[PDB]
Amino acid sequence: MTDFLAGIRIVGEDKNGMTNQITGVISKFDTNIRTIVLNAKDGIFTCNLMIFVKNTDKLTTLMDKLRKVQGVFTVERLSNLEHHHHHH
Amino acid sequence: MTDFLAGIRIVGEDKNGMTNQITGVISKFDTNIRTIVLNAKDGIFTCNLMIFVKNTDKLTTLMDKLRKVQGVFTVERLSNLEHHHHHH
Repeated sequence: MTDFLAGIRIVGEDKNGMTNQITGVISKFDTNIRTIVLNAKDGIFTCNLMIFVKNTDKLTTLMDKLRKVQGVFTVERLSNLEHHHHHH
Repeated sequence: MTDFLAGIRIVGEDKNGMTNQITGVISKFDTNIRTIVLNAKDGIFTCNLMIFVKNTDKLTTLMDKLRKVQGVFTVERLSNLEHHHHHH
């Protein structure tokens, strides 16, 4: 009701540590991770975070928390989700 | 000096914190996350870890580290991978 499944997408440079620190920061959030897909390809990584929030302001707040990492250049919201029968 | 892309499959009960702690433990490893995919289905969640390891012993050790979690009941190795990693 007040809660909904919110989505985030993080694209940053694939360094020996960034992929670890990024999802680490995510795992220590206030909310519970129901889905997350990070893949480092070619030289960049895209970490798609899926968590439940009480409001949109909560979602925009997480963005700023992720933008604290200098290695990341894109922190964006996922309006259209990948959540349906058969996920891969 | 060997090093291969090792995959791991973790299935545990979707609890208030498990999904967070599980990937949080993963970030603590001596290896860089190349791909991580966590998703909950029906009261359960499956997290797939994709990382690099020098030796198969280094990989079996990661299992034992993940198997320390009471909320998890399956910790397996992903042999058949969709990771077409080549040069053109």
